[PDB]
Amino acid sequence: DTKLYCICKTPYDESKFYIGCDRCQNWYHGRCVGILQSEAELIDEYVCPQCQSTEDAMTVLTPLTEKDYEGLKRVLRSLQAHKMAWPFLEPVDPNDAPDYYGVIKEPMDLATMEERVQRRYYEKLTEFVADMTKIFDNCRYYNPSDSPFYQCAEVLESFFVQKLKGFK
Amino acid sequence: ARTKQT
Ligand SMILES: [Zn+2]
Ligand SMILES: [Zn+2]
Repeated sequence: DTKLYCICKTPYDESKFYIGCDRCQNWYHGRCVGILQSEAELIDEYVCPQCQSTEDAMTVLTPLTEKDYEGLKRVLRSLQAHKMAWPFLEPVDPNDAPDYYGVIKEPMDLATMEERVQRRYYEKLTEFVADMTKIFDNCRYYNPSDSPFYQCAEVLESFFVQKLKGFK
Repeated sequence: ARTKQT
């Protein structure tokens, strides 16, 4: 066996403890991935750090499932019911915001997103996140940093990020 | 979990 195992890329050492990753099927020194031999006994399926990292990054790129869509609706609704969401519920009315459409080239609001969710417009979570981010970026671009509108965007985006944790 | 021991 001339294969270089683990993240450290070294030949197999029969005297050292290794744990196998069920995702990539490579073998890792327990110490290099933070797993103790006694600890391995209590582990069922094992996924190494690099594979876990890839899976985490993958979440926003994979196809949205019907279960994912039920989740998107849940997230949207929690945002719509949030106290700081009132400025983003519907498209901005020109009469309420001077030259808004002359400043904002790509408007977005929660009602438009709800419609997109309804017609399954999003194919990846990254697209949903992009529209939501657009709402907050548009607000912070149009409104001054000391206006409550700007602050509502800061609050809601922080709330949104937490809401998305462990989504898929 | 699958492992290799000394
Ligand atoms: Zn190693
Ligand atoms: Zn792996």
